[PDB]
Amino acid sequence: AFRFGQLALGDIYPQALSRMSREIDKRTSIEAAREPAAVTLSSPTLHETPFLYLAGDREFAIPPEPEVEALRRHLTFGGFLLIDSAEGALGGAFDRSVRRLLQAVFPAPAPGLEIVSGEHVVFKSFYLLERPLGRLALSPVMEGILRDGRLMVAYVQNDLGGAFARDDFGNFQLACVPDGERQRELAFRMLVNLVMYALC
Amino acid sequence: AFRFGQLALGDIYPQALSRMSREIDKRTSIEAAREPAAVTLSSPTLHETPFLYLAGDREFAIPPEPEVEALRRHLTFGGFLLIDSAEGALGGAFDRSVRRLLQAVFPAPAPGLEIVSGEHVVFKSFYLLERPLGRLALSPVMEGILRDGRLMVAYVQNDLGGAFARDDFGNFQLACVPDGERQRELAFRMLVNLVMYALC
Repeated sequence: AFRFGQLALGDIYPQALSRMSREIDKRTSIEAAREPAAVTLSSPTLHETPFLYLAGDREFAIPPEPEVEALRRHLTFGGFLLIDSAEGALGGAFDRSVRRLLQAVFPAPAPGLEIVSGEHVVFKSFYLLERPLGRLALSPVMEGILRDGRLMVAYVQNDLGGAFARDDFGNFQLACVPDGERQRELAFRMLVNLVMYALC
Repeated sequence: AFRFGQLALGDIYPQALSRMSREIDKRTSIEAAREPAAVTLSSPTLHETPFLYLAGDREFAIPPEPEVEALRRHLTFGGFLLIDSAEGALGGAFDRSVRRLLQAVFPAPAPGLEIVSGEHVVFKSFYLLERPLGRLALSPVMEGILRDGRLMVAYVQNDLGGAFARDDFGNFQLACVPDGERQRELAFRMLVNLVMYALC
């Protein structure tokens, strides 16, 4: 069964990952484990979760060199990192930390964060999509890091996890802005596409 | 300018009332004050706000007799009370407190809480509506207290205020369940109808 590796660097939406797994199970033939694995970059078993997920809404420190190198190797040898900002606006403390992190993982002149083409196969890897919608729709594009056309890192500032967040009563908690429940569905599809792309 | 009297008995959605006023200003020719008045039932100037608003999500104590009588008189002499549950499910601690309050205000054999007819003019007092939607859609009906066909108290368990709640970035905060932004608009219309009914 597919299992997210939840990378913990500094739980905005308790149980959003579990909800992401449930959607992968309903929507696809992939069996997704309900409980993500909480992982750190110094974990000896980082490799057990090819798909890593990093969410946040504030600053986090650059990890130490062996951890940066563990991440670099994880990605170059076939893993995937989804970075998902919950900050609510673009270009805040989390964004600044993300950019510094990825500069450490892939120093120039290596490929760094660039805008992902709307023609990239990630946007048609399960659902047919156009842009990376989340709870928000601020950014019209996704950023990422490519290696030989393969997306190794996807960075979404539009808050995918917030679309999945639920209240104490089992309902969706947060509004998707501006396009509502239609947008929430497109966010769920974006997440499924990222997982199916990374796995296949 | 119309001004809500916010009745404070035990601020779930900071600034939801201000947002309600802004909607009355955009949507109608009524000038609505941005700041509601925080009022208590022992206030000598209770009468200055014919429209009272009571929201909550937990128990509150029955007010003392002079306060119960102040409310009784406020309503019988032409005022209006909107009671709006934010609890997230029906029939919780707030609901129990509401029912006890209204039993004190209007002892049997006086008319008490009853289901408001979908044909009542409140549902067509500005917008054409069918049912009292809020953030939620649990209850298919509105309850209220009538005097000679006039609605003096409206009680909505579907959380109107939660539809108006905004985040720190000026967007709608909470999901409307199950029917999304269409439902949010119907909630906003329900609030406008209640105000216009009470005023006209």
